[PDB]
Amino acid sequence: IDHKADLAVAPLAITYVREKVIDFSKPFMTLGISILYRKPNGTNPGVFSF
Amino acid sequence: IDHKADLAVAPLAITYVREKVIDFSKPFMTLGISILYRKPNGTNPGVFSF
Ligand SMILES: *[C@@H]1O[C@H](CO)[C@@H](O)[C@H](O)[C@H]1NC(C)=O
Repeated sequence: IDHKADLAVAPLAITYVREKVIDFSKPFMTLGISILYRKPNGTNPGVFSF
Repeated sequence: IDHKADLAVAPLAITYVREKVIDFSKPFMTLGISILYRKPNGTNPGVFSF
């Protein structure tokens, strides 16, 4: 909003409050909230499972 | 570009060449190319099946 620089090449989410005053370019990447989970580790088999 | 119309909400890509002559907005959804294929059915074979 002041003037010490006119570029900021860093992940800076494009949002309404950040768009009211700042001016943004086209998005060069896409984001999104997604879950994370311990994958199925394995069968964990006991040979005496019979 | 003739100004005979105004805001035109419809499918319209944000490609480079189109942006050269007209202005755009921030996209209201994002999409790409994806594989379309038939659901598996399961008319399973002979010998192998048993
Ligand atoms: C399952 O049934 C449909 C309708 O007969 C058929 O088109 C398809 O080939 C069968 N199997 C597969 C590969 O989905």
